[PDB]
Amino acid sequence: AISFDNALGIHQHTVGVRERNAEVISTNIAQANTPGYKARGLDFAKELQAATDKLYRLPTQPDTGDGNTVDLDLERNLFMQNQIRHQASLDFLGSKFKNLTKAIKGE
Amino acid sequence: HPSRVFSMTERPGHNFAQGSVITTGRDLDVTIEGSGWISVLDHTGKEGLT
Repeated sequence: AISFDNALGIHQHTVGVRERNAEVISTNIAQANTPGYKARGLDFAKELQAATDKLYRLPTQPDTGDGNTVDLDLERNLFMQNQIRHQASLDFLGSKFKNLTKAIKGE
Repeated sequence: HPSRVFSMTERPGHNFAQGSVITTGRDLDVTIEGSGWISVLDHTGKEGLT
């Protein structure tokens, strides 16, 4: 054993997925006013399987002739949650090397 | 959820009740007693009721 795949766990992939998720939410907020755009959601378990997709969000309310299915209340909350979890993933993956370096150097 | 309902203003019809009659004593003044129309043709030529 003793390999980076096992030392880092899955925290090496989660940081990437949280970046992709943040990009999609940023797209949804920007495309909220453009008619005909369908809100895109990212399935977390899919990138989990890709580590070891880009779906559509069904609206809770009807459109108003635009056909745009973006709820700005939902997007802000989902962007806040993703950003908080992204920082935790950096903390988890960052400490993997800090412990790894301390084991090797002994100091 | 069925929460958004638009409303549009439209003309459902017209009021066809008899108008106010003005007695003028002029020979060439005519008013329709009760319901009825006068058929006339406009500038283009298409006939219509007045």
